[PDB]
Amino acid sequence: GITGTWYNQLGSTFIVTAGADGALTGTYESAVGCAESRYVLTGRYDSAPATDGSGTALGWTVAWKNNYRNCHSATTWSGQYVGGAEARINTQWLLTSGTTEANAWKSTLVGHDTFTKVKPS
Amino acid sequence: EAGITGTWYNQLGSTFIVTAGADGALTGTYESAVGCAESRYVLTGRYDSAPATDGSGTALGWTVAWKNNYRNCHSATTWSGQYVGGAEARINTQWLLTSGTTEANAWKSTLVGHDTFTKVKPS
Amino acid sequence: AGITGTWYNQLGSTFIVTAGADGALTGTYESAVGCAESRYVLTGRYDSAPATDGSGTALGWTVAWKNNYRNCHSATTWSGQYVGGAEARINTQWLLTSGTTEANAWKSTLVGHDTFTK
Amino acid sequence: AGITGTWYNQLGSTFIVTAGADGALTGTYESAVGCAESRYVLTGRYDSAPATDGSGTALGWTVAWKNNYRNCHSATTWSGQYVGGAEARINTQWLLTSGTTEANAWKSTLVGHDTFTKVKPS
Ligand SMILES: O=C(O)CCCC[C@@H]1SC[C@@H]2NC(=O)N[C@@H]21
Ligand SMILES: O=C(O)CCCC[C@@H]1SC[C@@H]2NC(=O)N[C@@H]21
Ligand SMILES: O=C(O)CCCC[C@@H]1SC[C@@H]2NC(=O)N[C@@H]21
Ligand SMILES: O=C(O)CCCC[C@@H]1SC[C@@H]2NC(=O)N[C@@H]21
Repeated sequence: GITGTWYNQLGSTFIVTAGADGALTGTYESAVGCAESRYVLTGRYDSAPATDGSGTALGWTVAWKNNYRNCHSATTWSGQYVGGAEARINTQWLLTSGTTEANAWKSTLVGHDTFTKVKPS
Repeated sequence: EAGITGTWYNQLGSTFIVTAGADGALTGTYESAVGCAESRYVLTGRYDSAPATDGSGTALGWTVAWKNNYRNCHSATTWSGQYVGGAEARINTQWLLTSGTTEANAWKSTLVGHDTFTKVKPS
Repeated sequence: AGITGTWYNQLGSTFIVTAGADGALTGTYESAVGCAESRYVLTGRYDSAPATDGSGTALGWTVAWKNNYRNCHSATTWSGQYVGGAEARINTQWLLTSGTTEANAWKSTLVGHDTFTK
Repeated sequence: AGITGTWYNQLGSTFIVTAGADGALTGTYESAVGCAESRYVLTGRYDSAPATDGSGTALGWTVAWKNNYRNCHSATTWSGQYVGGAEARINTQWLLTSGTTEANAWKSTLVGHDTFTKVKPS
């Protein structure tokens, strides 16, 4: 149930296909930051999750370069898909910017995004 | 020789074998020296294929879902960081390891850490 | 009067805090989850002269998970910001470090996020 | 406990701490980087009765980045463990939250890792 169009609390759009091989492929469009238009994503998910009520572990990466704007940064989301009547993907993320060695201590932002198939309002 | 493409090792002795594609793709295998993992796991990721021209590192990230034919750990790790070139080439990362959990156990689903990768084989 | 009070998070944990004029946070934490049993000492710091443009007040605190009931050999730090008003919130991210052997240090630290309501 | 003293991280920042009998950490922090200027107050907690199986001692502390010289409208928390041995170490991960508007809250928090030893930089 991972395949589809997802939205987070910021109103960003996460369009993803979950392949039989455990691959995630798609596009991400951020409502915030330096990003402009859709960016390529790739990731992985557990294609045979536990059947004890546990969620399905997954992660994906966006490098923030496309033909519109290169932000010289990359975000990875790590989380789990939680199935049901109102499906959710709950994630934590790390956004690393390319920095000088002197500035490496401030290279990485951390946050958390929750994704639903309904766009928040 | 120089570049992201190659075989990398972290401080734990894990092996990260990666090819950096022309269009920003990272593809390869990861073998962890620690945890539930056994043998090689598929990785995919992305990197900035046109980094800044001011001495900055190259932003990148990748994911391993910890399922292969040896063991399924029902977990996934993402590494986010940057590649630093030169004579002491590094990939410096922070990571998030999320385990599949029940909703009641979700608060303790995610480990955080940091891995530094070098092309030098451990001694 | 804003930060000072009793707060609950999404897990149902209880956060009792006094924000002093000197920038100090002092109080007790009781977790709804995990190894912890009963109230634990907290101490922390907050920006005692924040911006008023809609910007939150930066803060953080620590609990070492040792009391007379259970010693969990762990500590959590919460880092975040207080947002004032009738629906006041403390929005945090946290790091929970367990005492580990050097071999297990790679899996010493859990990360998460807690939102507190007054 | 071995925690009490002056510690230095990989950035050259100075961490002057006292570990009290009641589990308290008190002292000052001076960052070599960022908006911070001069010494800032810290407070924290540590496990005053750790395991005896070779495990580290869990601890954490907070600095709010306000002093008489500069207020950065930010706060860092370090969470980690003290590791005894030939060269003692405090290994930490940290979260640095800046006061932001609601619309900017997604980019409020930096994450990193600091390792402290008692070796003064030369
Ligand atoms: O500003 C940049 O460097 C690129 C855009 C980053 C947007 C971040 S990624 C994590 C968070 N979740 C979102 O949907 N957007 C922000
Ligand atoms: O135990 C698991 O759930 C799977 C193996 C996790 C290994 C982690 S990933 C982050 C860290 N870096 C490594 O090289 N290994 C550990
Ligand atoms: O299990 C332990 O080691 C001690 C209790 C940890 C409880 C954690 S702290 C962060 C999160 N927020 C809570 O209110 N409880 C959990
Ligand atoms: O820039 C600020 O907002 C205040 C100074 C932050 C300095 C950070 S705290 C984490 C890291 N470790 C250090 O010693 N300095 C930086």
